[PDB]
Amino acid sequence: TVLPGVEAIGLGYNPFISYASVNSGAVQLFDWATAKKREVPFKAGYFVPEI
Amino acid sequence: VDVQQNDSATYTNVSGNTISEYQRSLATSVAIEGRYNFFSGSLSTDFDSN
Repeated sequence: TVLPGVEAIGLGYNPFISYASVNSGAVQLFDWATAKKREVPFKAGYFVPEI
Repeated sequence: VDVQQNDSATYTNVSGNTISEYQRSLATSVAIEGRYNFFSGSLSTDFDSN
C-alpha cells in the first residue's frame, strides 16, 4: 500500500491563497504511481517512492 | 484526473432566545356619605383595570 500523503507531496502549490491545505494548490506533478518504491522502515506494508 | 484527500468537517450553531413581559394594574375606589336628620345618602364607586 502507498503511505497516506504521498499523493499530496509534490502537489503544485500557491502560497498566497491560504495556509497549508490541499485546497491551495493545483495538481500533482509527479508520476509516483510508477516510480521505484521503498518500504517505509517504521510501518511494514507501506511504501513510498525511493526519492 | 488528480484526486486529493480532503477529509474535513465544519459545524456552526447560532441560536437566540428572547422573552419580554409587561404588566399593568390600576385600582380606584370612592365612598361618599351624606347625612340630614331625616335623610341618609350613600354612594360607592369602584373601578379596576388590568
